[PDB]
Amino acid sequence: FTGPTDAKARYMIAYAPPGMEPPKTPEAAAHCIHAEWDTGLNSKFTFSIPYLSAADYAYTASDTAETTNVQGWVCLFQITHGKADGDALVVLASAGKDFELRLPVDARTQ
Amino acid sequence: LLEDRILTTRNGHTTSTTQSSVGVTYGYATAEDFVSGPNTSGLETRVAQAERFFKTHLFDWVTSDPFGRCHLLELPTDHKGVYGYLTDSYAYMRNGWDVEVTAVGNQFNGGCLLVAMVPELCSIQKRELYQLTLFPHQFINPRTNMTAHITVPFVGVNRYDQYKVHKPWTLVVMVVAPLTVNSEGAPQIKVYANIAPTNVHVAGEFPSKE
Amino acid sequence: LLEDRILTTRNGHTTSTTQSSVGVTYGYATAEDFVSGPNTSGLETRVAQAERFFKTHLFDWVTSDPFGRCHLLELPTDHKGVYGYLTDSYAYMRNGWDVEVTAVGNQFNGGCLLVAMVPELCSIQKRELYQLTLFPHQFINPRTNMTAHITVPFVGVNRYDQYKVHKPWTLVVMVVAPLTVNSEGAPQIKVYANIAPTNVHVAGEFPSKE
Amino acid sequence: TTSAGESADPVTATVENYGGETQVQRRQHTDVSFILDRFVKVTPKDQINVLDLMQTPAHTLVGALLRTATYYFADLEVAVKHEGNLTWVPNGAPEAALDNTTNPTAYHKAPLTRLALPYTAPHRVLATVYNGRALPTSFNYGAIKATRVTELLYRMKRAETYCPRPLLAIHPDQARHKQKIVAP
Amino acid sequence: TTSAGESADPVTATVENYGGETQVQRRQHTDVSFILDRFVKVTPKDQINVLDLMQTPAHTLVGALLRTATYYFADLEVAVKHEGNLTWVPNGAPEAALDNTTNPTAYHKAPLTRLALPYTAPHRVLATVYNGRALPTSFNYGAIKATRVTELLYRMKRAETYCPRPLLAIHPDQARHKQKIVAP
Amino acid sequence: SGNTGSIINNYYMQQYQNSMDTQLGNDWFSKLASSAFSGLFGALLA
Amino acid sequence: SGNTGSIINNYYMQQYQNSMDTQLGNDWFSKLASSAFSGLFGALLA
Repeated sequence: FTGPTDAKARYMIAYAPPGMEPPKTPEAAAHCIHAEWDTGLNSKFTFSIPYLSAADYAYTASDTAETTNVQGWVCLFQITHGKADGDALVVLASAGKDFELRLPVDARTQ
Repeated sequence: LLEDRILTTRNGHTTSTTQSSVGVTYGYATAEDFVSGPNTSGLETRVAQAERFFKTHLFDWVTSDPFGRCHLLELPTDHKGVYGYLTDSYAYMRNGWDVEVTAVGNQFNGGCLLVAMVPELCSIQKRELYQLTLFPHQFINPRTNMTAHITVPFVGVNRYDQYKVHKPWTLVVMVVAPLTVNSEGAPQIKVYANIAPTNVHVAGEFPSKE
Repeated sequence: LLEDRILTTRNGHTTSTTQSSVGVTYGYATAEDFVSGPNTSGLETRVAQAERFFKTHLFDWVTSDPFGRCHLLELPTDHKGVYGYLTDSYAYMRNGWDVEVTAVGNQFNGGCLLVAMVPELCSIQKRELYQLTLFPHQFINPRTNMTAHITVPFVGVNRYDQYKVHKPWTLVVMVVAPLTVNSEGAPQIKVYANIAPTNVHVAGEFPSKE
Repeated sequence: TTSAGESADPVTATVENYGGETQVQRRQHTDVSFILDRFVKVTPKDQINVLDLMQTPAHTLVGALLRTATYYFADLEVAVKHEGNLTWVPNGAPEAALDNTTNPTAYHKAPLTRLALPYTAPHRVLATVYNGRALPTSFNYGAIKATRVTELLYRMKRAETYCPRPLLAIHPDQARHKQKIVAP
Repeated sequence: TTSAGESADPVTATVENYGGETQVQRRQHTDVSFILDRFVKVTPKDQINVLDLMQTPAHTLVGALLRTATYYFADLEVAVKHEGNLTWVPNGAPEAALDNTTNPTAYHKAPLTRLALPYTAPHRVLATVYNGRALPTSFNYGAIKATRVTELLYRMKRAETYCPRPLLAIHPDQARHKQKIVAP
Repeated sequence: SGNTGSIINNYYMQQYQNSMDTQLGNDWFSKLASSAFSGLFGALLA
Repeated sequence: SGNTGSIINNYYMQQYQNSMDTQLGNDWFSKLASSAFSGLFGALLA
């Protein structure tokens, strides 16, 4: 968060999989593997998203065949808030401990 | 900015966090009545799969909003997921609503809602509304908490309660002190409610939609 | 009237019995591939609740009915109860169809159906139909058995198979020997099928119909 | 050796029964791992050829035996009589991925290419038949390309299928199919 | 896993948290020394070519990964499909120095040149970016020349950079960049 | 694995020829083959 | 150092393949990686 102290706010983090299209209502979403949090003293917070797939793997690339994605459509939402509209909730990304990467492929990238 | 107090509560895969914590309170019980009863004759099983959080909306605590508005919310209630399908494929069962209630404004407003989780009922006398202070309940105030939380046990009238036509648990939040936007305070507080059904087991079963 | 052989098989609450027993046979496996895999990252649980019997109809073994009629029945398949709701609320999982197949006439007819439970496929060559004798399978004949039974493991191509669009298990019963009513024999044999999904665990989850 | 038959418990029989003795067979040859390690020359369709298996003639030894056991695992040893420089690319890797010399871009000599090939599927196992002409896009052992490939052979390695399938052959006509062997 | 964020102390999180288990990853491949040892074919611009690195396509694997860690050290293994006799010359050595057969003047065969190359900088370490298109004249791993060089590849060796840099790629457009992989 | 009668470590290291089969935690057809009785459901005579 | 699976001393002597790293007198990135807590600034429930 980055906003004032007079800006108490609440967010959500849903994670749905392949087989259905992502929600748009934390209500419908509260049925995936999620979690709720609210601004405080400590600011940051890092949620690890699960490794779920038939094959223990799957690709980093993609096709107009995979528009149904073999790995899901993670989706973040927003509960309620207070004088906390227009604030900054920047999200970053690191490798969790479970993370792994293999099979070197070089192929034109700029 | 204090003694410091945070907390996250996991139920299945769902996990509500908070910082304006204040704590909690379990009332009446803390346990559960031996759910290995006679009426279920061993024919009962644990389904701690649907044991987790779902969202439903309470009213909107607004400045005007009188000293009484206590948006009710029966528990059980409409379930678009697990626990609901369970009640549709089952007759007899019993659980325990977790309930972790939030209401976001900020640390500048006035007033307080009164959160409570009471059993069997029908309707309440206003003159009685001065004693929610008798059943599992919490107290909200933006100058200490943003969250409530109070975890309710199983009461029912029986060991294994049926919900197609009965709802032992009800949730009310009467406005004990009206809301004041003030100088720099927030504009409005929509009271949101996060619930979860715990230690629940079933017994019984019907045919199918076909 | 023999060495004598009976048997009842309980799955959850459902329990098929029989007297023309003959036995059974498990093929390929007898176990199950460590369903605590990486792709499910601990995010998988046991739901042995929907583990039990449901009825579906095979063809009708009639005198004419040629030497090939092998009414197929894919497994998985339409579930108006538990296991089905499970597949609708889940993406990844895996089980093992029990399968206890009956076909009632009486101890006077001729002919035999050929029961088999084979995995991944698409369609089979007639010239190949002479080798079901390669995958989990049983043999029916009214002069010894009235029931079949063969309990299938998990094969899948993966540890935790998805069924919205894939069905690894298929069930066929090609008529190996045509039916003969005869002098005093029964008139017709409707091949009935009793199935049950076992040792199954889930992982994954979507929003809701709303 | 009588028995109950609608039980299908394996109930064989052997010589001794009515007489005679039984021998010590040396089936070393009918060893699944042994008789699948010996190259199959499939048509290297142009240049951009996918290391699939159902491309191979479903009538050859390594082909047939292949098409008889649903599941399977194994590695690869290829051959490429060809032109230019074979630049193979892993599984999943973008079609286009196969072009950059940095990738395993072998340099021509005389005359083909003998190299080793890991089994690189994201799945713990593969199959010639996925019930999921219509089989999965992760079912490829990498993918080659040079600039003209004339010979494509796949020596499968460290073979090992699972589960079985139907084995039939040359439908005769005289209860005995006649075809010239090797004579003096 | 909450925490203080304006402190940037590494504060990760993992599975277990809300559920699930965590696995045993085998990152062997994302091993910096491993995935930098595999030749990069840069354009051997004529004959007198300097063993630089920022000449290489800043988009190739060994190139990119190269351009991601400021400092570094490593040796060299080259390749030279070419004409005449490759007469390499050390670092600092006069441009002209590369001509005398006495110098390492390799003698042609068929078809390129595979030789080993020490890292010969007077500096205890080198870099792809010197804040001192504008980078130092001691930043060269020797220098080759023959009489026509057609293939220039640099297998970097015993790799080991220091400090990091920014890694970005193929700006998609549909939140998901589509590009044909390897299909059956 | 078929036809590997080399007397050496086929030179190139172990973790190089084939891809190493990570574990987790005729197999079966031999199990249902090596169990077929040649007995008699009555009693031999003569 | 990448892809060196030779079973021999790559023939040519030590002081010959690469240039010897004279001393004097993930190193660090692994140091600030292997120290990221997955704890909770409050107290887990349920």
